[PDB]
Amino acid sequence: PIPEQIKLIVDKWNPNHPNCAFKTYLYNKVDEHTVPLYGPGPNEDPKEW
Amino acid sequence: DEDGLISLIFNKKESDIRGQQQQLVESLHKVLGGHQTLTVNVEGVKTKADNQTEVIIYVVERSPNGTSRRVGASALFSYFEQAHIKANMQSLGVTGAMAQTELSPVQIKQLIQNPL
Amino acid sequence: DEDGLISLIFNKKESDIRGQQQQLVESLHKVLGGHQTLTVNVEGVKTKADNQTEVIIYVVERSPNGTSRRVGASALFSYFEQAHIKANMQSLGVTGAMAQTELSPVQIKQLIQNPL
Repeated sequence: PIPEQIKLIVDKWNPNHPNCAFKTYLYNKVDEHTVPLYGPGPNEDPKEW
Repeated sequence: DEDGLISLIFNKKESDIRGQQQQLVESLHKVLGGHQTLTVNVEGVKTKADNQTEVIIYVVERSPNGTSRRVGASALFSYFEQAHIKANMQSLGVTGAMAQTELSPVQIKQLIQNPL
Repeated sequence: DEDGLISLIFNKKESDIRGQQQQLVESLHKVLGGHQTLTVNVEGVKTKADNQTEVIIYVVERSPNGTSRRVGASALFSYFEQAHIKANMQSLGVTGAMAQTELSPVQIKQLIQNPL
């Protein structure tokens, strides 16, 4: 179980988002009717969104 | 969007911008390709800080039939943000740019889905 | 209303509708403007008489941010009842249409005050 923890730690400290462990969301204000836009991108879990 | 206004921030003092405005406008014309069908116009110049100046421009394009109109702001911004063009702009002292058009949600969604 | 269902009556036999469903769906997509942000879906097909078939559809619209949702039934019905669109629909064999949303009294009052 050694080369798993290592890979998981290498995964934690990373912007690739494999359970980044630095996952916090900040709410940016946007007036309507632009709400329909945004619209995440590459590695966004709809769950988190 | 039809008003075609792009705001540019320059890392230059206002007096320097105004003092060489002819040259600045022609350099922007060159960045656009320099053809006689495009004309850069200055809408306004405003000091923002000791060595920061905002210059608002638009570009008039002429058609083969002699008709003229402003380049849409989104279209002009899209050109200026292209990596090669942005670099040329930075060489003129531009450190930022903004369009006034408030994009629709569908436009924003498209930009996020295809950031390049 | 969020389910976006529009019932269409066609003056065609059920076997003919099903036999050319790909073509029928694309023609409806064309009536809507044909953009890739709209997709016509068939919810059901039911015979009503020898040469009458009901086809229930909805339309999925995609936003610039990749999000999708159904076009509201009232909005879709409003489009299809516009005189130019209705005529195009009639050319496909459509002889009637219905939305399932039960309008509020205030909505009904508005439609009567402004029938166009």
